Amino acid sequence: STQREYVFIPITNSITIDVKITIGGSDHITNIDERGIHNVLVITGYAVDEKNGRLVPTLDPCDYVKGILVAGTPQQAQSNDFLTLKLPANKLYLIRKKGNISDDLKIYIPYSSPDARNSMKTKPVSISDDTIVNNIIKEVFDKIYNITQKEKVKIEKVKEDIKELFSYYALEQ
Amino acid sequence: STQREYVFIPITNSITIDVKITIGGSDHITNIDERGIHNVLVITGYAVDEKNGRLVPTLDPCDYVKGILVAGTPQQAQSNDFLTLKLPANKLYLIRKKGNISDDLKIYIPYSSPDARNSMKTKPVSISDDTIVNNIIKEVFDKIYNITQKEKVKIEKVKEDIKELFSYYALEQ
Amino acid sequence: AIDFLVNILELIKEKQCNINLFSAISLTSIVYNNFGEFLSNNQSYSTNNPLLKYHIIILNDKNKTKDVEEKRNIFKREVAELISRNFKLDGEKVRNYFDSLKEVLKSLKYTIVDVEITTRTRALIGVSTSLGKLIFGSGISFDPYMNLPYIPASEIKGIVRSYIEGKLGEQEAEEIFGNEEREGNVNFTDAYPTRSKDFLFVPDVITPHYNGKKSEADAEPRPVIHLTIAPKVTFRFLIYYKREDVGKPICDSMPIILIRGLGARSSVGYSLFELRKIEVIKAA
Amino acid sequence: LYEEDYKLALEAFKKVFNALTHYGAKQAFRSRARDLVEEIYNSGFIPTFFYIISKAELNSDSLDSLISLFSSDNAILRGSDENVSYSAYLFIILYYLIKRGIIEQKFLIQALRCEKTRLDLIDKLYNLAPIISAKIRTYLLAIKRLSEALIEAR
Amino acid sequence: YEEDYKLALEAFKKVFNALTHYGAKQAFRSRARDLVEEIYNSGFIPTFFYIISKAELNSDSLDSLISLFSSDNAILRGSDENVSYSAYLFIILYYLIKRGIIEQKFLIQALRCEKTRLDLIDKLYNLAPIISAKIRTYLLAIKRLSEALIEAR
Amino acid sequence: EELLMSLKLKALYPLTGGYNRHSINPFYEELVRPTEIKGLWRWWNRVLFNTLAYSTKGKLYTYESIDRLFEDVFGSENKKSAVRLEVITDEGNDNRFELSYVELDKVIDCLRNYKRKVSLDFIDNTLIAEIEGSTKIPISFKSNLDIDKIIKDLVHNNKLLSFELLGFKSVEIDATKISDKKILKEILRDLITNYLEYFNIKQEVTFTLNIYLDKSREHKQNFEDKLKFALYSLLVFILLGGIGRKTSRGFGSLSIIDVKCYDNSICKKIEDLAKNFLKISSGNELKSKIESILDCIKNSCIDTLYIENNILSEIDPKKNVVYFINSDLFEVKRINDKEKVLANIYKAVSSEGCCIKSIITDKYVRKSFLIAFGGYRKVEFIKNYLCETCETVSSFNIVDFLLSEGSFMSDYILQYEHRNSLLRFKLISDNSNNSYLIGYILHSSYFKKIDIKYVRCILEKLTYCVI
Amino acid sequence: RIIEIDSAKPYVWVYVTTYELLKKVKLYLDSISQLSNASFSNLKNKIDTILAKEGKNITLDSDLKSAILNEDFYVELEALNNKIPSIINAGVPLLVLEDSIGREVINRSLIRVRRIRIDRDKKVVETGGLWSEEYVPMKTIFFSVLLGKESKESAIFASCILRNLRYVILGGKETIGKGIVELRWVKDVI
Amino acid sequence: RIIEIDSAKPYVWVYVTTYELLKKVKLYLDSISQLSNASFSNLKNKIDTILAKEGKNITLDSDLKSAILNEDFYVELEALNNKIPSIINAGVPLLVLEDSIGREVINRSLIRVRRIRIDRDKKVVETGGLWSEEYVPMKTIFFSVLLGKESKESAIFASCILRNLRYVILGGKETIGKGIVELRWVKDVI
RNA sequence: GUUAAGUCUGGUUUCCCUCCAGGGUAUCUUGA
Repeated sequence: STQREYVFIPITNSITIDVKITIGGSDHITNIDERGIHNVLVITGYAVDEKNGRLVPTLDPCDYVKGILVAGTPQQAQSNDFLTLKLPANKLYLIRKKGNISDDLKIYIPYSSPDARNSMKTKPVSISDDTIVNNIIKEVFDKIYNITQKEKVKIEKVKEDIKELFSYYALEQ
Repeated sequence: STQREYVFIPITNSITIDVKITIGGSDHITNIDERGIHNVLVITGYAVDEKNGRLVPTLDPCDYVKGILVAGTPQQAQSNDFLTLKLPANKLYLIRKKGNISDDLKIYIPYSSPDARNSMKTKPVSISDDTIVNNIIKEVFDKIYNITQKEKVKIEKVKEDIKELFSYYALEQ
Repeated sequence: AIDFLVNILELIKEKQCNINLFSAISLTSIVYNNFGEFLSNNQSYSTNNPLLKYHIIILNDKNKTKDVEEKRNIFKREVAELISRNFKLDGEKVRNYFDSLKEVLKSLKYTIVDVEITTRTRALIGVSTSLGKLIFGSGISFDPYMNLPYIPASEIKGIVRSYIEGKLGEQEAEEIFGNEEREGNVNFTDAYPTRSKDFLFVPDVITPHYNGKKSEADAEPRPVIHLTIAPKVTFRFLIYYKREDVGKPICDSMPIILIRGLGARSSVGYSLFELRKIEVIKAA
Repeated sequence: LYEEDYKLALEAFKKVFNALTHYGAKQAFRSRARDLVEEIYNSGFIPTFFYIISKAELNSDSLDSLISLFSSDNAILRGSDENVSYSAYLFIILYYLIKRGIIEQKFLIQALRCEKTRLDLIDKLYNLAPIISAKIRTYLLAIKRLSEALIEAR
Repeated sequence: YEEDYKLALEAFKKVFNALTHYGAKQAFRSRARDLVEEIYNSGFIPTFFYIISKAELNSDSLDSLISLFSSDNAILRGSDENVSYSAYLFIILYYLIKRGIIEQKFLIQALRCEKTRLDLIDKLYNLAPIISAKIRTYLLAIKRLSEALIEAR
Repeated sequence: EELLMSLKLKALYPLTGGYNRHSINPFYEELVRPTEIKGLWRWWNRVLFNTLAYSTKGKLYTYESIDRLFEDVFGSENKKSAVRLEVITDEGNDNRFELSYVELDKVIDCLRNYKRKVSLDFIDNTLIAEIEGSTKIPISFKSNLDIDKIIKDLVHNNKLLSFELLGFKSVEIDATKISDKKILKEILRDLITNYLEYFNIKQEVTFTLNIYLDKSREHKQNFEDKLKFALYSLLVFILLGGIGRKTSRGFGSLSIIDVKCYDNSICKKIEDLAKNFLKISSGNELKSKIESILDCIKNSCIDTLYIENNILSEIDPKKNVVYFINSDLFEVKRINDKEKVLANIYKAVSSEGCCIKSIITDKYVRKSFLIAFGGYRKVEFIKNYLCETCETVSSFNIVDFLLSEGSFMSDYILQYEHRNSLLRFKLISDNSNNSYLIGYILHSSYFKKIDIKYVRCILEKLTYCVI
Repeated sequence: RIIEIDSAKPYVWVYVTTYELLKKVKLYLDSISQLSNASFSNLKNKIDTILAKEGKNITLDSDLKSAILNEDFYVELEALNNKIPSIINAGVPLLVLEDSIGREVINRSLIRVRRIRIDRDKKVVETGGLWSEEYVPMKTIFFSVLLGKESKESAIFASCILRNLRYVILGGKETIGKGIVELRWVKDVI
Repeated sequence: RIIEIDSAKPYVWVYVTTYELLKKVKLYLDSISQLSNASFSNLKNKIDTILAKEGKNITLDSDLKSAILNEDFYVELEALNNKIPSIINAGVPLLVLEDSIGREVINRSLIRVRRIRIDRDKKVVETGGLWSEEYVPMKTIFFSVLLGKESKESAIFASCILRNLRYVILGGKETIGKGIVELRWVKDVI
């Protein structure tokens, strides 16, 4: 198996320096094949903190976060605040699976302590207002992938899919 | 609206000098979709002078000019006196339409004064002899374009479109 | 024959799960719509038929019409209560049907998701359906051969797909449930009631005063006695498919949509369910 | 002479359409045409027939008007905008039962206006259930097309 | 003679112009693709009722037809299917006029009355066996024309 | 979809009703119907809107036009409701009405061959089947319904509760012709069941209303302002009305216990205005608390930018009647004893009420005031006080009511059974036995012009006098 | 679906057939016993046992003297002697109506389910998004024949495939739980 | 299909023919009566008795006096001169209509059927695979003649082969069970 | 303070089909 890092994608951007391996190993499992994002992953029951992006366990089953499952290992200044799992690739909850998976993984989710000092009131946070999606490609796909503007002319496709595929629930607190 | 320098596709090697801005802005109109060259423009009633190709206008519907409508400026230097227009981008007869119509275009065209020296009789030029075709790819499709001969595992499959999509007319003087 | 007609209400209250409720109500409606006729001419009413009660009860002596028009509403409410208390649920045939069908589908190499759901609030399904429409004006989605109300498979699938496409995008939704140019990957069956607490059908009312009214000057209550489905009635239905992928979004969506509505009038909290149980039988 | 289902539908709908002076009555009649044809299948001709007779809320000036509509060319259905629509659909069905000769006219106008005959009318209907139910749904489909063509929505 | 294959071109040109929104074109294509078989199997009066029931005749959209008759810049107005059925109604009525089956004056003074419209329908009912045979090749021509000149939605 | 807010309310002697038009029936128990809550919310919204759009425009709109306006949040035949109600009651489980044994043979056996009226009457937790035929048999029943003596004498002392009890307590039986001991058992059982189920009057019913918002219509045209006005109206409904029947006579009066919310951007102001009513301590601060919201809705930070929308439609005062709040015909009081107050309001709303004979002190005038203020009133002169423009003594002139010439208000005011009362009472309390009565009068549109000072005098006199 | 008074066992629905349907079955069986070496002298016997009673509504597997089928048709039946073997091999009666009645009783015995199509943003019904569909009830029985011409693949088919075949999906609407069907061979379980 | 009116004898379908077909059969029977030593006086006399009544719709077997065929066409029959025996023998009435009406009645009797072709893997229609298709109903009767010239093999044919021909398969669509048909020789069936 | 009586209302309105497939492949002089 190989290590895998889960880059959450809310509207915020707190993902710059977190991983030891940015472009990954040979390839990520998430793809960009002119049909938008592929193999994007969903995580249910957790919410992300818009500041210090971290998946927090909030037992409500309506709460979900979609992100990118990349190749890498988080910078080794970490592993005290993350979750780490080996999953057989059938437990994954993917979206637009455009390939095959190693059938046993090593996933790295940015975890958080549930903050039992204030309650956890979540709120659905969609994605719109292009000025917020203009830089998603400039932050989490030109570093995560190299295909950005070497053969990509269909940027509008991944733009619209980011604008519609990725939604999530955030604690907003 | 936005600027458009329509190049002519000759058998000659002079098309490098019509513009220094060979890219334009953020978009190339005539695409490379692995199914061929899309968003191609052809205009009727015209021709191409064999010397320094410029569209000598005639009254012949059967005549046409098969070329590439590049998104952007004619470097503000060339086509400052030639046939230029602004169209609602629908009357722009695009063949093999595979994109968004920008809803308006300001197009620049290689135009030649009606060449009043002789009675201009047409001569059909049918591109073959792939040396011209192994030439045009390096002359522009890497200098004008930016998405070919870099990732292209298929170099000659996109090169063979020219065979059956651009067979213009000439006058051979 | 009219003999079958006059003797229908005792049939209702003395068969109670073995009379065809569809036909029973459809025939009761002929009595209901011809009340002042069945109440005349020294009818062949026995001393136990539920109709000679209105020969005794006198709601208005000044008018012969108003007496009948009041007895008719009394009788409508009485029929609602009759259906409600007599026609109860025997869910052995439904258990047999679902277990046999589950074996059938195991014999077809499907992955099955048996889903039991329980009614919390008085539910309505198929209000524009025809069962009591000739009496109450408001029906219930009924199956005249299983003789039980049900939740159409199309309705459950449509609700689930609306959710999935609300949260996963209308493109992953089409990948799961297909589009006009591809087939769906998930199949649903109707939900039949397997076990109730005490009742299956329960009466209710809806009295619009100011619906489509201009002013307080034409407001007037118009009560609508109809039939609903009792609370604590349990429905089960299967969800089968071949590629186990489509089993992931059916896992999570199902316990989330049932707590919202699943039938009609849910914006006033009526068709509310709860996932009593779920179970997958993988067959890859 | 024998007029087919569509000719009979034209001849009936012409009498009806010219008797509903109020336009709301027309649109309500249209909404009855569009759904009673399916209600009759789902429940039966006899239950739905008497349901129509009840929703018509007859036994008023709303009955001699109906019996004059059979030959007046001036008879005007009156009543609530929901009663006239059902009374018009009742005239539709009675027009069929009479023109097809399935049931006598005078017997129908007698079984409508008082009670002792309504029960033997129930019996008669149960006798002629296959004679009627065989072909009335095509006539009512014709009426549905005529209605949702010649009338605008509400 | 084959002048029906020419009357078909006239009426199809008029429609094709009047369906200013391409969805109406792509829909009228399917209407022409279906209703000819329907007239063959079920007959003319059933299919004519099924057409007038979905055309949604009204003084507004029926004027968009009486104008389309004589004028050349009319535009059929309504929903996509709502006008894909009125275009086909126009096809039919155009044939019935240019073949003198019914008089154009008797039709125009019936497409407006809101009263003699039923009388138009009855007059049509009297001629159903004749029309059912006369219009066959005309409608087959219209079907072919629509399949060719219009691309599938 | 998500929660918008979640209130925790409390009814008070509510008289809700199902198909049974009772709070309980053989099948279930329903103290609070969410459909009634939604309908009363819509009603109060259409009242608050004609209050606002009249104080700031002089204009009044038809109910259907206001509904076409708020269709974005309350739904219609063309759009699903954007808000989803959810009423949750503590102990909201199976509590059907089970009548076990009633033992009514004797009353049957000497009811035969005699068309005889039959009544019922609780006499000290024993009901007496008072035949009209000079016979009274004590019935010995037993049910799961435990009717406390307090509820019995509440129904008995209140002259309104004991009035609507006429429709349930009696049945006439024609046993002259042959009749059975089996059908009559059932007739009497039905009568007993009705009369019994009438007495399911729990005091202080406590539930928990929730609101859900779909998160699909957000800021389409004016959605947020519409939703905020709707929530304002919900608060106004909780503060000015109740649920159930006879709400214009105190019953069902709602009181706030705790208001929480989960989307501050839309609800913070409403939650604050509500929390204001978790601490009421004086009868003279409740008036100011009422007026704060009543006049802020019209003249606060965010009030209206959508009255200019062309969906609305003015009214036809000769054919349209529309209510709205006066915000000045209000008198709050203090009671500390709610049962006797509820029993008292009859004395202040009847034509022969001791509390009216001593405030209007005149026949032909009490009648007219109650007709105009007080809903429907049976009658078989007075119109000289309600005529539109006529010799004026007490200014109860009605916009169109002519002096004996055929019109619309010539009968709507006189012959129309379903007419709400403009004179509305309420018993609002705040979690400390604070227990303040509110009495107000909705301003209707069919009034020419009312002597607000004289009517206020009458109002406060009735409000002190009812206590 | 049936309503009757004066029947010991209560039935919510009854199997129904007519005489022309049995004549079609007899035609099929009589025609394939000539075009092949396979006669079915048992179905033919039962079906002619029935058909001898043509011209009168009868009953096979119970004792109903009258009923109301599909809440519109009052029929008066006559029982057939219990010497008749089991055809459906179930516990439900089987009425055989005269064809001019069974025609109506059957064509009004299918379920019509009115469906809709919901608008997304309004959450209300789309316009023109309403239609009906006829399904055929559960446990309906259709008779058919699977003929095969001489070959060796035909033998392997009729001995290997036609045996391990029992359940198929017919029709459309496969994704709303419709279309499941069991094939019972007369040769195997008559 | 028939919907009888003013006839107490309920039939659900009759046999319909026209005079323009009986006349062609009369042609076939006049000709080969001269080109052979085998005259067919019985059938010829039947057909002559029928064709004597041209210009009127007539019913041979039953007494209907009126009917409605294929749920569109109202015809007024007339019994045939005191019960002229039937040509075919099936107990179902046979109606001989005027030619104008029979044209469209017969057109209505034909069975038009849309079929589709479905992509194997995707369970969705193959673009291009939709077509209509027309059959002639079952229980239809055609008339033909098999003629032979003098030889020994002809005698062996007419005495050994034609006597064992009952069921053949005509036409196409043999996999949809279309085309199974039954030859019934006139010499012995009449 | 007492007597008696309840009365009125009892489902309406929209949507009734939309889109694709409309045939494909094979067979086409002999005597005078």
